Amino acid sequence: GITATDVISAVNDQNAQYATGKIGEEPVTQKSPYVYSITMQGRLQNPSE
Amino acid sequence: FENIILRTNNDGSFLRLKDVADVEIGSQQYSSQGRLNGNDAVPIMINLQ
Repeated sequence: GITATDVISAVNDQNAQYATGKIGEEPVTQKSPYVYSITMQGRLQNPSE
Repeated sequence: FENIILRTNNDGSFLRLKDVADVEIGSQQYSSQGRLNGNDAVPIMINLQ
């Protein structure tokens, strides 16, 4: 009972873009000794995925 | 941008973006502080065409 449109929206949603930010790069509310960053790869590389 | 309404309550009241965020006008120094002879100074770089 899966229509072809469900295939399109499932691929459109599970193969997303990317996401990146930093933790404490903007003006300090506390004296942080160093700042790190976070990433997120919402992209499928292998066909097995 | 501060009086944007988020939730409409069953009692007529309105929850707004001011009660949930702060809308500062760009700039955001202390992401890139400037200096001049030790004192704080905002620099403009005149790039030759």
